[PDB]
Amino acid sequence: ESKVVVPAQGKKITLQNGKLNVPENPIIPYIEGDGIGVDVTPAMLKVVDAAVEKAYKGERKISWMEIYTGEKSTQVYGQDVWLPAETLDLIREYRVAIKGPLTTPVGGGIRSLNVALRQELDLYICLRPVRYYQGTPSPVKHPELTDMVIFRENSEDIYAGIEWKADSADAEKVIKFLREEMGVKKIRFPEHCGIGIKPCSEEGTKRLVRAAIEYAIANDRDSVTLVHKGNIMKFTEGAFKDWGYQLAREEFGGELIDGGPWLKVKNPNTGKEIVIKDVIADAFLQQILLRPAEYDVIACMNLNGDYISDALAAQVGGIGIAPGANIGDECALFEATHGTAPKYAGQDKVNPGSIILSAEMMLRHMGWTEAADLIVKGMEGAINAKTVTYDFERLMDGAKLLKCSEFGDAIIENM
Amino acid sequence: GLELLIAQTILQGFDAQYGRFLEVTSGAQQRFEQADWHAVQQAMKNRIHLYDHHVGLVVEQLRCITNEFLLRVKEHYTRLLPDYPRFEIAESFFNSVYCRLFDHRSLTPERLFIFSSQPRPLAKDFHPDHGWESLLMRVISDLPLRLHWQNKSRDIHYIIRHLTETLGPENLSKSHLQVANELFYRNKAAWLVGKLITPSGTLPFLLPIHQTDDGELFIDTCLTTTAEASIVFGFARSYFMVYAPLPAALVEWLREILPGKTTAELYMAIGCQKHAKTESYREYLVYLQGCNEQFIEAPGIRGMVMLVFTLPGFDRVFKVIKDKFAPQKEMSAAHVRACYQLVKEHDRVGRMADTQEFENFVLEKRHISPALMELLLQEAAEKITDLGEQIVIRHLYIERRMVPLNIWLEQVEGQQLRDAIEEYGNAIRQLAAANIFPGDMLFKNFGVTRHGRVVFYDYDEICYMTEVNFRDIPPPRYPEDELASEPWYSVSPGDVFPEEFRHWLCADPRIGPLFEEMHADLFRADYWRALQNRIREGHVEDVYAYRRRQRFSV
Ligand SMILES: Nc1ncnc2c1ncn2[C@@H]1O[C@H](COP(=O)(O)OP(=O)(O)OP(=O)(O)O)[C@@H](O)[C@H]1O
Ligand SMILES: Nc1ncnc2c1ncn2[C@@H]1O[C@H](COP(=O)(O)O)[C@@H](O)[C@H]1O
Ligand SMILES: [Mg+2]
Repeated sequence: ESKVVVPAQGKKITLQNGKLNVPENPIIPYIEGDGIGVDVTPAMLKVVDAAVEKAYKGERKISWMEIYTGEKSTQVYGQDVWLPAETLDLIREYRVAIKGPLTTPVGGGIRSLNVALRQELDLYICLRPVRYYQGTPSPVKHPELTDMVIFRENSEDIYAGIEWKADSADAEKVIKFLREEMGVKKIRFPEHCGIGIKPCSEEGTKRLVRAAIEYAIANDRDSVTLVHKGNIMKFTEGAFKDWGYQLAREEFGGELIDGGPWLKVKNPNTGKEIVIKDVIADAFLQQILLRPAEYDVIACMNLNGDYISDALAAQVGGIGIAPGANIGDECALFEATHGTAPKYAGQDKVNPGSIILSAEMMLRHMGWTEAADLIVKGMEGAINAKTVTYDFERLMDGAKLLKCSEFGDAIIENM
Repeated sequence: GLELLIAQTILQGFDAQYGRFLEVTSGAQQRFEQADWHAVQQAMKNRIHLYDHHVGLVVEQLRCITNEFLLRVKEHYTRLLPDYPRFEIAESFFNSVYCRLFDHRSLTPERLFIFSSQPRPLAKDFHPDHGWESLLMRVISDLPLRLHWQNKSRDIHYIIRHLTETLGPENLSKSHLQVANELFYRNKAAWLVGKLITPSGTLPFLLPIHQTDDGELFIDTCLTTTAEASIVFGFARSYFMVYAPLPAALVEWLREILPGKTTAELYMAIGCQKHAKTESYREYLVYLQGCNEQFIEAPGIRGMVMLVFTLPGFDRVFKVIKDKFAPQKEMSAAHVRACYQLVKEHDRVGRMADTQEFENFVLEKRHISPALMELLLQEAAEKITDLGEQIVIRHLYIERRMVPLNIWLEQVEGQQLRDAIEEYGNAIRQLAAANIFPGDMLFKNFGVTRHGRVVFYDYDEICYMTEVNFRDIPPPRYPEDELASEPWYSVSPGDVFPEEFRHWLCADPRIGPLFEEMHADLFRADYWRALQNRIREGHVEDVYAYRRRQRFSV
């Protein structure tokens, strides 16, 4: 059976009472990932270990345990075993894990492994922290003022995929029901008409806002901003705002600011105030270009979170070095967010920025905020110095070209 | 007084149906002569769907006549079966009527013919009295085919060259030939089927007659090995169009060749699929009585749409359609059945597995592994009902059990591995040329036969080659694109990208290079475009049920 060796001297991360007990000797599972995962994963392990050794003197150490998924999983488990049932089980059990890229499918017929892991492990939160790194090439004038954390709902909205083709009977049947049974007067063209359904629910909404407010508490963020299209879609996007504001009142004891919806929520640990605010989506996308500093932690629906994260990454020049995570009721999975770039795999050439920064997400999620900072210091140190991998080197001037492993060393040398 | 009427009404149905079956089969020569390959394809579909029209007709008749009992009829029907030449199929025909009348319920021995309950020569001998040079001339001349031959003497020169290599010039003078009276028709081939009677024993003798483009008929090869005939009459190949006024006599005759095939399988090959099914159940019941065994989940990778089980030592799998598919498979139950219907009508080219729809199939509770009972009860609850000591699976398929290509590849070294991947590519090529797109080319969806040939069995994602848009993967616009997780280009349903096939087909370090030397075309969109262009131009790719090397031309 199993071909994962559980490390002898490590110990399991435990969830009890809704709080994460992280032992000083934690076992962290890691998937190498397809293609360039082979170059970027070693680099991460070296840096994440280095940050822990320096920050905690050696009083802490991570027991790495390789689990499997994808092309490599084929090489150990058998021919067409791309996702072993134990991988899911080990991730559920050890609560926290990290992976390189898995092959995403072009073409509609085939099975995606990334989506398999998500829906399988029931990871309904897409977490995307965006900030600038001094020296990164950027299209904007002041990218340094951008330091946000996007809490994106991942189980509802138009992204659910509840849709019917035009002229499909099912569609005509659906349209029929709305038009005569529900009396819908606002479909301009009922013939040759596709239909999609947009569901937003209280239970689904509050998981996300709850998670985000906690994160603000845990990491000393200033505010949580609910982003929505309340002014047009009043019962989907508008309810998302209303429920989010209701949660901060009922569960976190938010006091009103000047009668306006805005709430002052008090951090239980520090005493410092966390502002709960809301802004319209189309406006927000302007507001992030013009005035990024105002914003901190952002909670929003599926479609909106996707749009905002893709725009924010562009502004800060970190499309190729964007960290990511997917969180559920019982575990968390930090991922590299780029593709597998099979073309380059094994040349130790690509930028490990993304996975390394998901490792910093991981470290902060373990409460080991100190060690996370040393990576941050390492990344901004090595970027400023212009000792970078090809993807940046070609764009910067007076830069030193380094291999993947080498850039990792540069990150370590600036800690 | 109806007792006899109903019984007579049913037998009238059988006489009717089999006569039509013979007529539809009689047109196999004229379809072949005129190269009407779309009618050849069409006749296969009609013969398959012929039996079911008459069963339906008889049932409606019986309903209009009838709008303990069944045993009166059963015995009446039994009484006119002696001195009736095709009693076996008549019993099966009887069964089909009861099964529709009672929606496949309460099927046991005395209510219907679940057990058997119970002239004109079909070949002629040929002896080399005046040498094989002339003997073969006489055989070829005795053929009713109304087209010309280019160099009969070439083909006759070939067949002796084979016969001399196969066995000694002393055995060949003492050996003789017993060829069957009819020609077995399939696709663009007319088959001569005979027996080779040697002092050392009796051997298969098979000559496929092919047709030059708007021209003569040539014998493409000569086959005399026990194992080669298996392939020709294979489960994965389409059924033969052969005129058989008495099939039971032909099944007995064919049995001397094809010694490994069961009665049912032998009936299948000639095109009596519904009777084959009756004999399939008896072969099942006989095996079941002969052993103490539990139904288990079949080896290999679990199904995301099909739940499949088997018996440890049994040569067939049972596939049932789950109540719920995996989240990523956006399919209706009706569509899978439609895919299965498609393959059953279609020409399989020895690359697709033959299935048998069974309604309300009965299993004993004690025969099921606890692991499977929970799996069946958990993933297929709607499909099953409880009957005390037994359960009823509403609907399942039965097909030949092979060994899954994903399993086989792990047990195979250098030389045999080279044979495996060759068989895969050729399988994919042959299927694509036969207007079929294999949805999940993944190895877990192909089986390996006793002969080492590769056959496809997942029909989750099947579709016609004419239905898909084959695309090249766009070159990157900017460097950024090389490292993105998602395409920047729009993708439609029906869009296929042969380039991406590499990731699932060339993961392993051994198999990749072999694909790269043997089947580079499978990963280029231009190859699938050329193929689909020919299917759109009406061209039908010839399939040889034999090695390409065996051909006379090489
Ligand atoms: N003819 C056969 N011989 C041996 N094993 C078989 C056969 N047919 C099916 N199986 C086994 O049953 C499994 C599931 O059946 P099948 O692959 O036909 O459909 P599926 O699994 O629903 O499709 P998918 O590959 O998309 O999940 C196979 O992976 C294999 O292990
Ligand atoms: N559920 C079943 N169990 C056993 N035999 C069956 C079942 N369904 C059909 N058959 C047999 O299969 C043959 C063809 O049946 P049908 O496909 O209904 O025409 C008949 O001889 C039937 O007796
Ligand atoms: Mg399968």
